[PDB]
This record gives sequence, C-alpha cells and structure tokens, in this order.
Amino acid sequence: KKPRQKRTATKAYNVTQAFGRRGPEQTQGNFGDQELIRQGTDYKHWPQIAQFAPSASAFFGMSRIGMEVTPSGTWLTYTGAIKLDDKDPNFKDQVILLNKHIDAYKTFP
Amino acid sequence: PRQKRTATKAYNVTQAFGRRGPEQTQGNFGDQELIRQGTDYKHWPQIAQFAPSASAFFGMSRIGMEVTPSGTWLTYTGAIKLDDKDPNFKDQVILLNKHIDAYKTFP
Ligand SMILES: Nc1nc2c(ncn2[C@@H]2O[C@H](COP(=O)(O)O)[C@@H](O)[C@H]2O)c(=O)[nH]1
Ligand SMILES: Nc1nc2c(ncn2[C@@H]2O[C@H](COP(=O)(O)O)[C@@H](O)[C@H]2O)c(=O)[nH]1
Ligand SMILES: [Cl-]
Ligand SMILES: [Cl-]
Ligand SMILES: [Cl-]
Ligand SMILES: [K+]
Ligand SMILES: [K+]
Ligand SMILES: [K+]
Ligand SMILES: [K+]
Ligand SMILES: [K+]
Repeated sequence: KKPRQKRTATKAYNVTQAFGRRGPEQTQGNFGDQELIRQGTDYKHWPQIAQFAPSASAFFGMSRIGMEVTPSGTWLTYTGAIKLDDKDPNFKDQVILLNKHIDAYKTFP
Repeated sequence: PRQKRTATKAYNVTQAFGRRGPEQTQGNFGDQELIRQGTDYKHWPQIAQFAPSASAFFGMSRIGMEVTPSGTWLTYTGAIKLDDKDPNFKDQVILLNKHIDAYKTFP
C-alpha cells in the first residue's frame, strides 16, 4: 500500500482503513460522518469537500511545517487555515457540509 | 482559490502564498531557491511526495472552522509519519529540515 499521505479512501478501502479511526487525539483525524467514513471519495458530496483541500504547492506554501521525532519515528507536522469565500453562492451549503463532518464521531449511535 | 494555486518561477511562493514568517497562518517553508522556483524547484518532486491527496488531507487532519472579522476559516492540523523503511528516508529528512524556517537566515 501507498504511503498514508498518498492514499485515496473509497468504499473498497475506506477512511478508517486508510487513515485510522476518528477521535480527539493529535495524530487522529476528526473529520467524517458514518457515510463519508464508509464511502471515502465515492461519497456523493466528496467534490464539495475536496474543493477545500490544498494542492501540493499550497500545502507547502500556506502551511506551518515542522519536523518532530517521537518514539514511533519522524513526523512532518503541518498547521494552517484556509479562508472560505463568504461571497461564494454555495457558502451556506459549504458551511453546513463541513460542520456535518467536523467531529461527527462524537454523536455516532 | 488560494489553496488550489501552483507556485512556479512566473508566480512564485511569495506572490501565491505570502511572505514566509513565524505567525500562525503564515507559511514558514522554503529556502530562497524554493521561494523563487515553486514547483519548478530542482527537488520539487521529493517535496510533493509528502503533500497529501484531498482524501488524506480530510482523513488525517484535525479540521475546524473559525469565524472572525476577517471571514470564515477552515483550520487544519496534523502530522504525516515518515517511513524509515523508504530508501529515500535520509534524503527526505535532510530536505525537509533544509526548507523549514529557512527564511530566518535571510531578509
Ligand atoms: N493567509 C491567508 N490570507 C488569505 C487567504 N484568502 C485570502 N487571504 C487574504 O485576504 C486579503 C483580502 O484579499 P481578497 O480575499 O479579496 O483576495 C488578502 O490580503 C489575502 O492575502 C487565505 O486562505 N489565507
Ligand atoms: N496517525 C498516524 N499513524 C501512522 C502513520 N503512519 C503509520 N502510522 C501508524 O504507526 C504504526 C506503525 O506502523 P508502520 O507504518 O511503522 O508499519 C501503526 O499503528 C500505523 O497505523 C501516519 O502518518 N499517521
Ligand atoms: Cl495558480
Ligand atoms: Cl527530484
Ligand atoms: Cl543544501
Ligand atoms: K471511527
Ligand atoms: K501543485
Ligand atoms: K520533537
Ligand atoms: K456545496
Ligand atoms: K483524493
């Protein structure tokens, strides 16, 4: 299997198979409701979320990058913020869609 | 949008993503040569090897939303573990460390 950062989740190799379970810890992802976790890029509204992911150039250009070492190895750390356009005609739906998936695991039944 | 921009010799890292610096939403990555070249940089493929796919970006990161006087911001934090079994591991560690906070050494 490809290095983690190059994995593409789909129904056949889903979000928790490729990127681990959702949770509150620093090395855990917190994004994705039950539908997105199970479907990955097969998720119907996936393109509306992917529009906000950065290109390789923007990931290294916009982010604060670091290099940390832990008992498990060497990690490339990254942090940043992407400004949405609150004048985009779909701004209201984009906010609803992102929030729907942000910390969705906290209310899984 | 800014997150889909591609920096090149004609539209460099500073023009596309702002000057490097120490602040929280300020990019700190790139020596003068990478800032000048962007994706045209001699070792750009070795750097792009660490950039996440859209799926890994939303799968690995801690995503949030912050609404302030400047707008609505999608925040992100995470860490990508290097594979110490990758034959390029030594070069990857040296290359990343070279460009992290390189701006501190020049105007
Ligand atoms: N750091 C950062 N600045 C941004 C982003 N989007 C827009 N800006 C800033 O927003 C300001 C207003 O310009 P505009 O948004 O109309 O292009 C600019 O000075 C620009 O740098 C973003 O995602 N990140
Ligand atoms: N959160 C996180 N865990 C990772 C990453 N790469 C590997 N791991 C985890 O690190 C452990 C060691 O696996 P290895 O990749 O060294 O065979 C496993 O628990 C694996 O899931 C990564 O980029 N992020
Ligand atoms: Cl561009
Ligand atoms: Cl190269
Ligand atoms: Cl060098
Ligand atoms: K989970
Ligand atoms: K790119
Ligand atoms: K460290
Ligand atoms: K939408
Ligand atoms: K993808």
